[PDB]
Amino acid sequence: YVGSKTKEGVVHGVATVAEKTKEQVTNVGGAVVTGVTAVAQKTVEGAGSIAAATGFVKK
Amino acid sequence: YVGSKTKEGVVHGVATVAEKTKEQVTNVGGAVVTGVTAVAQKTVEGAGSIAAATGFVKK
Amino acid sequence: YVGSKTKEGVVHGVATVAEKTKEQVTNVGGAVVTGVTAVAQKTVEGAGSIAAATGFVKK
Amino acid sequence: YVGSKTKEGVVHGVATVAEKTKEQVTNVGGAVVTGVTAVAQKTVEGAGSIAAATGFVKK
Amino acid sequence: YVGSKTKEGVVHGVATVAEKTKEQVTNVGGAVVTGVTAVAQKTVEGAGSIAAATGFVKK
Amino acid sequence: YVGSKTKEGVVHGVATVAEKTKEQVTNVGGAVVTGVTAVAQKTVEGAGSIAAATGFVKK
Amino acid sequence: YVGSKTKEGVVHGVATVAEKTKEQVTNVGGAVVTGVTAVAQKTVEGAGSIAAATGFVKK
Amino acid sequence: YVGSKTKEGVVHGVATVAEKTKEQVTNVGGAVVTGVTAVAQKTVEGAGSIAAATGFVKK
Amino acid sequence: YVGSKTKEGVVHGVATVAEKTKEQVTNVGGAVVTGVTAVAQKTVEGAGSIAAATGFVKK
Amino acid sequence: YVGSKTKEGVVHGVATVAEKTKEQVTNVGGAVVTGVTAVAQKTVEGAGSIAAATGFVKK
Repeated sequence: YVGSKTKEGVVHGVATVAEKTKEQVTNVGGAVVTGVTAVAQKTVEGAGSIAAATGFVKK
Repeated sequence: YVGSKTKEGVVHGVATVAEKTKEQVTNVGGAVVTGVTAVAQKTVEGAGSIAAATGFVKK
Repeated sequence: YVGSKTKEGVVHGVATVAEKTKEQVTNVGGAVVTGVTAVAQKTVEGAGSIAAATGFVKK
Repeated sequence: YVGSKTKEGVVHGVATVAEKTKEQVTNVGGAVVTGVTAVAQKTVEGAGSIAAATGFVKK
Repeated sequence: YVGSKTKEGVVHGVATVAEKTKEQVTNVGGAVVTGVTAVAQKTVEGAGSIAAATGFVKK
Repeated sequence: YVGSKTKEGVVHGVATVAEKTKEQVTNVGGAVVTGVTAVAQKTVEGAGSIAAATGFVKK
Repeated sequence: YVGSKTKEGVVHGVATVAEKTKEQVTNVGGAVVTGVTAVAQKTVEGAGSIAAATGFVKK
Repeated sequence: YVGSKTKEGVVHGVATVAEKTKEQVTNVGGAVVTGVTAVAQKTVEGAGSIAAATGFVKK
Repeated sequence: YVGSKTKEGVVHGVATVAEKTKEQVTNVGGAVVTGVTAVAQKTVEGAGSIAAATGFVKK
Repeated sequence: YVGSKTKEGVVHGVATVAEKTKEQVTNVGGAVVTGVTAVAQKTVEGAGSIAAATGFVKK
């Protein structure tokens, strides 16, 4: 017998509740990111980014 | 016998509830990202990005 | 016997409820992304992006 | 015996409920994306993008 | 017998509740990131970043 | 103006998911009740009972 | 103006997920009740009972 | 203006997750009640009982 | 202006997670009650009881 | 202006997590009650009891 269970980058038992949650954003140049719940990813090469915000990259 | 279970980049047991949740965004140049729940991905090459916001890339 | 179960980039047990959830967006140049629930993807080459917002790329 | 189950980029058990959910968008140049629920894809080459918004690419 | 369970970059038993939680952001150039709950990822090469904010990278 | 909204005995926003849920019952005299999800009733006189089990009423 | 909202015996925002949940019952005289999720009722006279189990009422 | 909101016997924002939860009951005379989640009721006269178990009432 | 909000016997913001929770009951005469989560009721006359267990009432 | 908020017998912000919690009961006459989480009730007359266990009331 051989058994090799293996999980990587996983999110499984999640329960969320929200009520009467007002929210307001006002962007005037640049970036905004809000409310990123229960995500998972796996990337082998390249950059792996979750909810990343940059302002204007000017050159 | 051989058994090799393997999961990568997974989101499975998820339950969410929201009620009377007002929300308001006002973009005037740039970027906004909001409300990204329960996502998963797997990318082998290239950049893997989830809910990423940049302002104007000017050159 | 050999058995090799393998899942990658999966989202399966998901239940969501929302009620009386007002929402308002006002874009005046740039980009907005909102409400991206329960998605999954797998990309082998190239960039893999989920709910990504850039303002005007000007050159 | 050999059995090789394999799923990639899958979304299967999903149940969503929404009620009296008003929503309003006002684009005046640029892009808006809203409400992208329960999607899955697999792309082998090329970029794979789900709910991506750019403003005017001007050159 | 051999069994090699192995999990890396995992978030599984999570329950969150929020109520009457007002929030307000006002970006005027630069970047804002807010509300990043219960995420996990695994990246083998490249930089792995979760909820990272830079202002305008100017050159 | 008069407005009198009134609800009694109501169940409305409900989403359930179940998978690979084996179940087995073996009654040999008496009663069994199982799996009673999302029900509502209103009774003005008489007894109101939901998922009630008695063994043999012998006299 | 008059407005009299009134709810009694209500269950509305509910989301449940269950997976690989084996279950087994073995009654040999008497009663069993199992799995009674998200129910509501209103009874004005008479007894109101939800998921009540008695063994044999013998006389 | 008059407004009289009034709720009695209510259960509304509920999210539950369960996985690989084995369960086994063995009644041999008497009563068993198990798993009574998220219920609400309102009874004006008569006894109001939720998940009540008696053995054999013998006389 | 008059406003009289009033709630009685209410359970609203609830999130529960359980995993690999084995359970076993063995009744041989008498009563068992188990697992009564997130319930609410209101009774005006009569006895109000939640998850009450008596053995055999013999006379 | 008059405002008279009033809550009685309420349980609202609750989040519970349990994992690999084995449990075993063995009743051989009498009563057992176990696991009564997050309940609320209001009773005006009559006795109000939550998770009460008596053995055989014999006369």
